[PDB]
Amino acid sequence: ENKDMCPICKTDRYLSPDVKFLVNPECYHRICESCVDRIFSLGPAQCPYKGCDKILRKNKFKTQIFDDVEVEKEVDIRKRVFNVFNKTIDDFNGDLVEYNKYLEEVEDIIYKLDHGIDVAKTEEKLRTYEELNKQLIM
Amino acid sequence: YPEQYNYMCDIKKTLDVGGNSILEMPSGTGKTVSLLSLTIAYQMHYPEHRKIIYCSRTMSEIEKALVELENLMDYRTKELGYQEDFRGLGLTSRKNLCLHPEVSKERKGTVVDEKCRRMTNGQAKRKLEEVELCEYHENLYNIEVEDYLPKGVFSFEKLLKYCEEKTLCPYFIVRRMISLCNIIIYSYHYLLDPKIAERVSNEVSKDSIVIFDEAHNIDNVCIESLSLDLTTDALRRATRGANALDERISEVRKVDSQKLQDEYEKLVQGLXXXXXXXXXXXXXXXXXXXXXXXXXXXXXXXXXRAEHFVSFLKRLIEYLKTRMKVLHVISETPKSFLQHLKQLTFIERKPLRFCSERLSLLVRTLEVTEVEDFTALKDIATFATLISTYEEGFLLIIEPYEIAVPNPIMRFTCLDASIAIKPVFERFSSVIITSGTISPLDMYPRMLNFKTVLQKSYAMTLAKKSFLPMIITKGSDQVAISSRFEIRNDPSIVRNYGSMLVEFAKITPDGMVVFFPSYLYMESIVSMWQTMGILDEVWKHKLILVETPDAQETSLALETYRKACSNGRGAILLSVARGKVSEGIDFDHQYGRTVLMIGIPFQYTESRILKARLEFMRENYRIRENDFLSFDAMRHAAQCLGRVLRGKDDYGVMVLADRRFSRKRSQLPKWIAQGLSDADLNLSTDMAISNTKQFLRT
Ligand code: SF4
Ligand SMILES: [Zn+2]
Ligand SMILES: [Zn+2]
Repeated sequence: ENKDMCPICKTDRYLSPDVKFLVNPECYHRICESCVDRIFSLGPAQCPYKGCDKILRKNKFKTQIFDDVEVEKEVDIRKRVFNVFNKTIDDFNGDLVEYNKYLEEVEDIIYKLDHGIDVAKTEEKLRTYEELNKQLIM
Repeated sequence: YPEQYNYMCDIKKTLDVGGNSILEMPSGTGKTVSLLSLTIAYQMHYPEHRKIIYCSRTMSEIEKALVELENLMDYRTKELGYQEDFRGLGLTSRKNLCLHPEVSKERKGTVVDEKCRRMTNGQAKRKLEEVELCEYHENLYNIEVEDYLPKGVFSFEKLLKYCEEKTLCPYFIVRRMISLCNIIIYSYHYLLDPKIAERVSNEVSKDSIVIFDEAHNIDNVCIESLSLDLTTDALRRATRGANALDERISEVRKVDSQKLQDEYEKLVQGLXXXXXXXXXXXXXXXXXXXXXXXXXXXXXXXXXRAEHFVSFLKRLIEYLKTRMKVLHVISETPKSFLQHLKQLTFIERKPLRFCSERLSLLVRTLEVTEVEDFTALKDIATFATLISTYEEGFLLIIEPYEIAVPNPIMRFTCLDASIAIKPVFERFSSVIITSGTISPLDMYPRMLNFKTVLQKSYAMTLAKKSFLPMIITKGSDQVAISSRFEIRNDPSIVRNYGSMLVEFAKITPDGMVVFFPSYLYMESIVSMWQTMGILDEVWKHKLILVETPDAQETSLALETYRKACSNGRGAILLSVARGKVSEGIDFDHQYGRTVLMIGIPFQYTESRILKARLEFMRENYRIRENDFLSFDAMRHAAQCLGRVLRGKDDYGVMVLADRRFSRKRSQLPKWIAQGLSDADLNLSTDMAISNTKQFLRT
């Protein structure tokens, strides 16, 4: 929004907004350049975005064209899980039923990750990621 | 008459041999020919083989076809005294063929079909687990209603009054009578409609004769079948629609989630084919013409439910907002746009099958549907169906930024029109194509490729009753050049032209109709004209078609024209050839005996659409920079020429400015080129010769 983009620099529109507003993937919070640079420059600490406590790490930023945090998280987790599952048992022979069922399973896993449930099934999905990675290494 | 009899023989031989014919009929004397030729051609074979599929461009031509068809019924019932199985079904507008919106709604909008779906859903819900039925229902599917038409003609007005008396609804009568294979009189926007052409194509059951009446705007109708402008507000309606979908997800997931799982199982087991095969009398959504699409085995989001469809739909509309917020000038290739979309997020080329199914699922799970949100979802759904399929000739274009506020627009450019018309040449044969405003008739074998025969008009007699002069010298020959620019130049010269219109209107005060290439000249001469004696002496009042036309305003202007000409007053009708209402009702002195044309017609250039279709037709037929400034203008001028011709018993005069008219053809090519001041005295003599030769030639 034009009224919130940094708890210290929330209204920089009349100060020539020439600085970007980075967002950390472990906070989903907007921080302007001159602030975040000092943040990760003085040490990996949390940002004071409305009393935020999640630690902001050095670098590992991203540019955002803004498609809501829900859809951005669903497409980041969607792409990551899509790369973990890769194309195992997909176009191996040409079947349409089992392929769509496996895609339904993957999308249900991404759904359980973007919803979180109760922090119990998602851990089993992480073990599934380690198993799939072990299958891709072999 | 022998002249029309030749066209009767041509229609006969083309109906008995050819599969399609390009017949050029004279304006004003070729409407009643095919109507009887088709019926007699049906009687000579055996009474019920092929049926009349008459297609017009307006509703006035539909009403004229209905009353002339009644003249055929009376004509065949007054000469033999034997009663036969009558035909004639009037398929008109939904708002004009319904009775309930005139009792409680008191509206004539496009949302009457939604209320009709509310009543139909009320009937289905009172026949299943339980608003009222409607006004009268449950008796519209019986044999008596199926026989009220073959025993007696009840079309449109007679059907409206007959339903108001017999307490019936005409919508289900017409819909149930499309399968009866009567003489259907509908417009071109129904034969090629991505929502109506499917059901009509499934009810007529093919095997008939199609009659393209006034088939000169076929390319315009095929163009109007696509091109939807995304003007930043549809993004807000799509956002609120996505929020409404999320609320509905919370509602169906809150308490009642069993029906969504049962219908979901119906999708996993029987897919879209079973979903559309089980539902009866339920509201449908848009589709890119399924007979032309030919895509079966529609999987429901790779076997998924609704939350995934609204998630990928939110990602899709957000990607649309991302593609609509750009610099200014940018053109899209529909394949490159789909590849870029795949680079943003994988969704494959199947969101078409994902829209046609999920929309029906939401409909099957919705009982209180909001109209704006569902409409926006149908728009985004159509955009998805047309970025997933139909790519050859399709060209996505972004409107440039010109202020940059009033700007974020995205329009899709349609494909080759031959593709859209194509199915009628497999469904049918002996499709007669008649038009009185086609000259030359070679741009229809060229553009739109189809094998056919060419028959030109062979009727031309009594040239003294059809005064056809043209004006070249306007006294200074300076307004004919300044009246051809897109933006007018030298306002004083335009004021002089308007003064010439005042002198010409004063010379011939007997009903004047003026056609303009655009409303800019009208709005420039109507602001401050320095003269008004024509309105104060001979015309009493002037008739001006608003640049934003209104139905009631145009109707009051036409009735005002008929009453003004029926009181011995007359009025100038300042209209635009590119505007609404092309007219076509004449055969009387109430219409303009003299018609004035301001130069030649012009199409608005400097547009991305004209450049896209310009290069597309350049690659197709190589008719670059030559046919788009003479063929379209020739049709627009022929729309004004057709109003002057109204039978040999009547006369008229049409003045065409600009010498460039010599570069194009015209109906009845008998034209003399002279000045306007000389044309004043020439018309002054014609207004007496036309009155003297009548009783002499009779
Ligand atoms: S049944 Fe007839 S009158 Fe009633 S809503 Fe439908 S079209 Fe209108
Ligand atoms: Zn700051
Ligand atoms: Zn934070």
